[PDB]
Amino acid sequence: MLTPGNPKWERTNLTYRIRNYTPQLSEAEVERAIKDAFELWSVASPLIFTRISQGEADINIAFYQRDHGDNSPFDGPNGILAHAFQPGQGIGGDAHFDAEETWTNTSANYNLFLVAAHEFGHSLGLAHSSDPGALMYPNYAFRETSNYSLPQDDIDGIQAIYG
Ligand SMILES: COc1ccc(-c2ccc(S(=O)(=O)N[C@@H](C(C)C)P(=O)(O)O)cc2)cc1
Ligand SMILES: [Ca+2]
Ligand SMILES: [Ca+2]
Ligand SMILES: [Zn+2]
Ligand SMILES: [Zn+2]
Repeated sequence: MLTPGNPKWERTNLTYRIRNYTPQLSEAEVERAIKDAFELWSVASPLIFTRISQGEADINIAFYQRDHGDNSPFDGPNGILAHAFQPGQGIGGDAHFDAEETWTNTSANYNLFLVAAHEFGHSLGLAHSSDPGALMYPNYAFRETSNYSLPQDDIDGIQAIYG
């Protein structure tokens, strides 16, 4: 359940930056979803996420449409919701979300908190899990985001990489 080559961050205090926003949510809701998604991983690892408002962060978050400068283009409504890059410099660790989705912070498709939480797993070096109850399962499926907590399989995965 660990990315090929087992790449990971050489540091536990990582910065992130939301570059732009989606018309589907208020800017604050996006920040809330993002900050909460990072927290999911922080409570199960040594990772500490620090937000910056400008400049390059270790993990840049952005909403893009179709072709957006990195070859893994998005595909319009539905289908690919987002993607991220394994730990590394430059684009490594970055997380891109399809700007053509009906993003939400509720259970309706698609909850940004859950998708971001998922992608950050990749941003941290986690690969997919075959466990349907895992956040890193290959397919999205809303889960009660209320008292939602990182599934044990993902705890195992993140732990296996950073303790
Ligand atoms: C609450 O649990 C989950 C939440 C979101 C996903 C999820 C699954 C697939 C995608 S994807 O948009 O299909 N991207 C995949 C790929 C086509 C680029 P990948 O980034 O997961 O590899 C995004 C989020 C899975 C589980
Ligand atoms: Ca980066
Ligand atoms: Ca899409
Ligand atoms: Zn991209
Ligand atoms: Zn994934």
